[PDB]
Amino acid sequence: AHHHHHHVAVDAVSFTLLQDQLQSVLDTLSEREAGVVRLRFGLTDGQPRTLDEIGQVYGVTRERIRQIESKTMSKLRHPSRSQVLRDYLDGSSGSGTPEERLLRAIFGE
Amino acid sequence: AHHHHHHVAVDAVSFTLLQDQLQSVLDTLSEREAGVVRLRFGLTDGQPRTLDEIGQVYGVTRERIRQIESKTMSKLRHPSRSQVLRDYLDGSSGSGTPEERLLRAIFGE
Amino acid sequence: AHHHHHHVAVDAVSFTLLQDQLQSVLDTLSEREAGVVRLRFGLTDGQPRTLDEIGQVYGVTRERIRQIESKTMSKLRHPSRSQVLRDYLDGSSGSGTPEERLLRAIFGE
Amino acid sequence: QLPGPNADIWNWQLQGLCRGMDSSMFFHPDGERGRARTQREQRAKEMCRRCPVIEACRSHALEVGEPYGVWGGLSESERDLLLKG
Amino acid sequence: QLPGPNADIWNWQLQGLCRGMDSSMFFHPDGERGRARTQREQRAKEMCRRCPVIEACRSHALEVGEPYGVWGGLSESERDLLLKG
Amino acid sequence: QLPGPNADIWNWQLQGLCRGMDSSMFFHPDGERGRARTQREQRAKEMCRRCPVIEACRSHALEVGEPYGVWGGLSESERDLLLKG
Ligand code: SF4
Ligand code: SF4
Ligand code: SF4
Ligand code: NI
Ligand code: NI
Ligand code: NI
Ligand code: NI
Ligand code: NI
Ligand code: NI
Ligand code: NI
Repeated sequence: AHHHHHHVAVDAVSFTLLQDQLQSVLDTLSEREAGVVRLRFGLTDGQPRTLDEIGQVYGVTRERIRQIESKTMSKLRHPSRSQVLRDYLDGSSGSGTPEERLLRAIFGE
Repeated sequence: AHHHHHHVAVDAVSFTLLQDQLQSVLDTLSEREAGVVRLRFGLTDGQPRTLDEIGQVYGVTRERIRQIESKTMSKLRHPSRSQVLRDYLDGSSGSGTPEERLLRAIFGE
Repeated sequence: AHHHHHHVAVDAVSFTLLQDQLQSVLDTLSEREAGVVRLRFGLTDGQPRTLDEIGQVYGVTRERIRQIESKTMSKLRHPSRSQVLRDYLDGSSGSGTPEERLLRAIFGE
Repeated sequence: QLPGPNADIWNWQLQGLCRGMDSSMFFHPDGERGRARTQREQRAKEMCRRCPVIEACRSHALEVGEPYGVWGGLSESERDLLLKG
Repeated sequence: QLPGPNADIWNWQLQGLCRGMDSSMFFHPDGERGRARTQREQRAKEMCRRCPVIEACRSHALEVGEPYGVWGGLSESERDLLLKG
Repeated sequence: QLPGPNADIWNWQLQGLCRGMDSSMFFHPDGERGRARTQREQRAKEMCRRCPVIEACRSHALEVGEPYGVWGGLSESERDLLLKG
């Protein structure tokens, strides 16, 4: 109900990535940008799509999908909204979760 | 069916906390104590409650809820039953899980 | 839908073990071998079975079940198919998952 | 170890004599008044007075702070009197 | 830190003046043409020209590479002209 | 590395010649008797006799212990005879 998460390592740094916090990241994108992300990386069904397959979905060229992807990555890293990304990438901390509050009560302060 | 768990870090120590082992911790409390814990930290629905909101649930004062919370924390740390807490906090070990038994069979001894 | 996983530590080495990758490991076994594994370690329902209980299931002796288990472990470690085991034991890497692809897009290269 | 002031409780709790018992010998049900209360406390204390880690238990409860329960052979009110007067 | 070339963006982004704002002040909707486009850019730039980390923002966008958005008080086309000519 | 005695198998298995094959060339179906059995073994062995890590495979099976399968160009019974007599 909130538990779905993934463990990943990229260049020997580890991440715990919560589905709910990914949804908060995607919510900052346009509907088409978020859909391109979901199709490109296989978030919808585990299966990545090619740029041409995604362009078929949205009625645009492969090159426009490439540009949509590029614009999305710039959007996700922009300082205006990049705290949502920071929160997602720091999922291993459990900050603001019921269990972290409980443990702080048990341990004091 | 047993997988729901949370990753949390408190003062740079990390924990893996299984919902089934949390249920075993709560089972050692009275029904009202366990309910206060669930409401206070948002285990029921992700949303913490104030002491006054919880007192409304149980028909008691905010101060009685504060005392119920305090008594609960003493109960959870008492040496009589604190092994259930130890087991919960050591969830990253996977001790007594099907997968840990399988891996010990594959690895030997 | 792919998230079910377990965290285990064996002799101070930690593993993240995905149910989908365990299924790929079991798929390389015979139906009876995979069933013996599931019953012996409690993968079906959290509850390990004795060798005699498993022999009752398959109509064979306790000693034949011991031999089936031994043969299974040799099969899982044989160099012919041991990449499926390697993939399972390396679940903490998240390699080939949607989230790892997404993070590599965000981070570059 | 654990974070916070309770960092080291596992150093001694594994030797406590009460380790198997239900928490009911050491904590009063919410409503309890009169005879029952005191009879619960003295039963708990008979165990503490046989326990090998009574000193560590007592020290944890008084110095780190446990407001509820019998710890170290001391009742809740005994500890409250010692600490606050 | 983060892996890859964006390893160090958190060093400066926490001081950016735009930190609370919707990304719409800094990125053009897909269809945008004429007046609207330029009026969006100059609004974004008025903020950058007040921002304490404008130099780090500009340097990230030009040297590490951000093809879209207003960064460091520079538009997309300004940066494309500087980098590719 | 892995825990236990199989700690180092990945050092050599990635070079094994059988790496792509179904385990059926190296393990007998449960019921197998007569001709089929031996014909399976000699096929597996023809591969081992071409394999670059045959020595490491053979050593793992005999010294660390693999009761089932063809390893290192040796059958199950060959290894059982060598180890137990
Ligand atoms: S002193 Fe009493 S409460 Fe403390 S561990 Fe010993 S028996 Fe338990
Ligand atoms: S320079 Fe502009 S885009 Fe960069 S952080 Fe400052 S206000 Fe935001
Ligand atoms: S010696 Fe035979 S069983 Fe061992 S890795 Fe080589 S081919 Fe495979
Ligand atoms: Ni959930
Ligand atoms: Ni939960
Ligand atoms: Ni589960
Ligand atoms: Ni499971
Ligand atoms: Ni996990
Ligand atoms: Ni899943
Ligand atoms: Ni997922």
